[PDB]
Amino acid sequence: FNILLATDSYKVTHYKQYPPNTSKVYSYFECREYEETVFYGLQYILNKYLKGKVVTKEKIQEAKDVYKEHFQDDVFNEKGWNYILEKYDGHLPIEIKAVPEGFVIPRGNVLFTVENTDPECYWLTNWIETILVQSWYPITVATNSREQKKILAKYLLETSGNLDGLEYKLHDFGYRGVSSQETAGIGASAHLVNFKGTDTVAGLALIKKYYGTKDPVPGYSVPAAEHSTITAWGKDHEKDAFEHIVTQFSSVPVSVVSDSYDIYNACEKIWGEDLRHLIVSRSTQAPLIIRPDSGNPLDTVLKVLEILGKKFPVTENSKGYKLLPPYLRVIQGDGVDINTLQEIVEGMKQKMWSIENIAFGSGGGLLQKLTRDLLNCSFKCSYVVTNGLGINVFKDPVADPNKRSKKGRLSLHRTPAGNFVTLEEGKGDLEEYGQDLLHTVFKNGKVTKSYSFDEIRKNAQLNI
Amino acid sequence: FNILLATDSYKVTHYKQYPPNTSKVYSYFECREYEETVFYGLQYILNKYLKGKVVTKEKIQEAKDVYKEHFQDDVFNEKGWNYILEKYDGHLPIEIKAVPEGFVIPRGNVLFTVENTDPECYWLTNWIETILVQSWYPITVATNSREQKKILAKYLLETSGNLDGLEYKLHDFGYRGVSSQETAGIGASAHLVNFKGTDTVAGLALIKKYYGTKDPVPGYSVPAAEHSTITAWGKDHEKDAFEHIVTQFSSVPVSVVSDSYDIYNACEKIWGEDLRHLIVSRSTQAPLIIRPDSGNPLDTVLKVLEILGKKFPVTENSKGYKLLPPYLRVIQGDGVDINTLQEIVEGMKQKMWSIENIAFGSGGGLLQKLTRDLLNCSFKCSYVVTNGLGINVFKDPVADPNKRSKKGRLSLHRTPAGNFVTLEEGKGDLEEYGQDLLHTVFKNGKVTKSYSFDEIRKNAQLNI
Ligand SMILES: NC(=O)c1ccc[n+]([C@@H]2O[C@H](COP(=O)(O)O)[C@@H](O)[C@H]2O)c1
Ligand SMILES: NC(=O)c1ccc[n+]([C@@H]2O[C@H](COP(=O)(O)O)[C@@H](O)[C@H]2O)c1
Ligand SMILES: [Mg+2]
Ligand SMILES: [Mg+2]
Ligand SMILES: [Mg+2]
Ligand SMILES: [Mg+2]
Repeated sequence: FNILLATDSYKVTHYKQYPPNTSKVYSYFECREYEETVFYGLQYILNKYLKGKVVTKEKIQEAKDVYKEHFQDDVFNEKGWNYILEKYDGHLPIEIKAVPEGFVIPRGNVLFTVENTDPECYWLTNWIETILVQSWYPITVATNSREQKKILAKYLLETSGNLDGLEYKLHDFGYRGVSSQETAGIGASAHLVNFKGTDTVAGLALIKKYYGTKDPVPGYSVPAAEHSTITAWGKDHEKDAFEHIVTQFSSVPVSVVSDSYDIYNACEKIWGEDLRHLIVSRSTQAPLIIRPDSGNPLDTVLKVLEILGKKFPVTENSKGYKLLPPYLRVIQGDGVDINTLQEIVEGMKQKMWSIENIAFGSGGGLLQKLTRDLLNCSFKCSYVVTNGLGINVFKDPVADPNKRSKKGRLSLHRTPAGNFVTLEEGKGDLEEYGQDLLHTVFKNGKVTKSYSFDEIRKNAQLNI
Repeated sequence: FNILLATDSYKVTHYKQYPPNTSKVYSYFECREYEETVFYGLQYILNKYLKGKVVTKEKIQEAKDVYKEHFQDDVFNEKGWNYILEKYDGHLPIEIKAVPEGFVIPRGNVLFTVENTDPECYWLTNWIETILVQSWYPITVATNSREQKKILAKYLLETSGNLDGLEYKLHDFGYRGVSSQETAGIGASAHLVNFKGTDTVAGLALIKKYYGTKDPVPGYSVPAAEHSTITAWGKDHEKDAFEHIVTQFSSVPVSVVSDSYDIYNACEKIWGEDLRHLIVSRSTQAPLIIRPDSGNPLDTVLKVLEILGKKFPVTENSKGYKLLPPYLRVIQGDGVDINTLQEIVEGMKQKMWSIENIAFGSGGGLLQKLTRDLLNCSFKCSYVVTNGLGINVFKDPVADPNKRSKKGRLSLHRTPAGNFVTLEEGKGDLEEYGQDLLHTVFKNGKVTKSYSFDEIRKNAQLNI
């Protein structure tokens, strides 16, 4: 990895475009005006990509050669990069201040700021915009996961009186559905800020290496069938498959995909009659989890629950809602996103089924079907020093007031009523609003403040 | 990287679920029934992740210890992985057959197949489903990019009578807007199958390392301003910024973002009047490229063109369409995806503006706002041998005939009319349709067939 090759190409040409005599460029990141965002993921980027000696004579030469062919022109700032190497031993003269990881902040507030600490490196603040803006992804995954957690909590609470097992109600199925192995790790780690169930193994080592937990691992799974392990038995032998599987995993929870041929037959006749004896004998800590995986997500869930409630003994919990026996549960892992998640729990509630009965798995909806536009993430320059004089800068496009950016040096504060405000134009210095919530997390190639994954989870907790 | 930790958790448990005495699992990938897909990107995965000694004693121990905590149980197949290490020196006993990279194949056809080459490793076929399914991403980027090239080619040909410069009409702006560095390189490389203009530098090294080109680099950029390089001058010095930048890059093309405050004033008064003398003196190989970046993408493009047409000498080309002078172009880089690209070129044509006048930049629309469900990409087991007996397997969910999978051993063939057909149930062996178009690309830890990026580009060419 070479940071000289990890920017948008045009930024290679920007040192020539700033006003002469500019000694400082100061920039900030926000989720421009999903009302609140979980701040998460900068720490990964700082450590993996930005810290320590990131410039070598070899990396300078490699970039020079690449850019000469890429632009068909010599535009690369070899002098500026050589300055960083000889003067700072390849360490970035940059200071980054950020809200603590896991913090839950309203839209349209400063989340982190970036500035150069040596006047020669004015061009470098925005060099690393590209790398840092990629923080949109763990923010957005963490925020969207936590929004699905609110929906789950609300409905579990209304239908059961408590939130037991909430952290296992939405399982990460997204490893195959994301764009790369690196994306898998990051996105899976962001989901684990809110939940504990994952099949995206990649998230585990990222957390262990960049954040840390007191528990041996941040995420857990259970044995579960796929269509290959059912269909391999042959079309007439679905029952044999089911029997073999629940018997292999008789004393842990086991999820068994039941829609290979006919989900409704599988529930009513195979589980419901032929194999019933192997189900009712199961432990409360070791249920069968029936998994549909096709059909209209809501209709399928409701029809599966209706079948199961006629074949197995159903109770009525203290809230008035129906509850399958403890050795029997359902997971809906097809077509699940924040919208369909809401539709299903509401549809369940209308039909008087407790949310205790159901869990969700989500792949693409959880980790891939998300863009930087969803929270309007944006990195902009708000302050420059030119000829020793600070000026407050910003954009304000005539046809889109929504792309207006903030002016000057910025700070984040608690308001008197306990909310948040971003102060502009250096007005945080007047100190009428308490301490800046932004902390220096990076300075001159060193990570200066770190959060464990346990503090992040605490910070991102629901109101509850 | 540890391949033993690069699968969906549940697959760690599958070796215990297949029928006893299973010696072969055979699986295939298709884009289930955008009617044609560009097959691209498997070779990256084969080289980066799958080839060579991928199993060590230390990787087996890492995974053993993680899985023990992750499942709270010993499910992990330590013996199976040890078998591979001892018997094959950690080389995977797997054969992958694939259509050539760059090939354009209709939906619902076999693209690659995976099978184990040692009966002991029957479980390994679907172990690596998760890693291989990630091929959806480069396939989908290359396909969607090529679909945009088709729209661009149509309207450029219609408005100008040729396709000159088509390969530079859609530029990759997506580095910051993807979910990771690895994704940026993969996606940017997929776009470069069709086009040559890119700001996502990560794409280049990926192509060089994994595919190779005749040319020193597979993609190119030009100098370009961003908002910080205009706004740093101060609201009242937008003209000074513009003058400095076009004069710094007076002999190469230069893109200048012009909507910091008022795109229409910038075009009509700053470029059109105050600085017009610095523009009309520019060379054909060094245009000024005006970049709007806000507003309704079509309305903004049409009004910018109308403004410039009144300030600059417009000609009418041989097809009857209006053409700005050759020192002056426009690039629309905000809000661009396949739908808005179509709307702008059609709206342009409607108002009699040649598509010569315009180029596009696209970030999230190009590399991020894409999922595995756009081409319905799916990896499934179709054939198994159990007790020396081969059986044709498949799923066929009752409530979704779209999820029906193919049966048995598969081959891809040319029809008598030169179309494509996927033969099922081993019927390729009858030889009524010529020879299988898949080639073994991986066998027993070695890449056995490879394509250069130049061959890929030729394969992926448009008809026209
Ligand atoms: N443990 C599991 O049951 C498990 C894990 C990973 C993926 N899956 C599969 O992934 C699919 C969901 O993918 P998307 O949400 O990306 O469409 C489900 O259809 C499911 O079959 C299942
Ligand atoms: N050379 C360039 O002008 C250039 C390069 C990379 C990104 N960008 C910016 O990225 C934005 C596009 O982002 P999305 O397409 O992902 O929304 C544009 O608004 C543009 O300002 C521009
Ligand atoms: Mg599935
Ligand atoms: Mg699917
Ligand atoms: Mg922009
Ligand atoms: Mg934008």
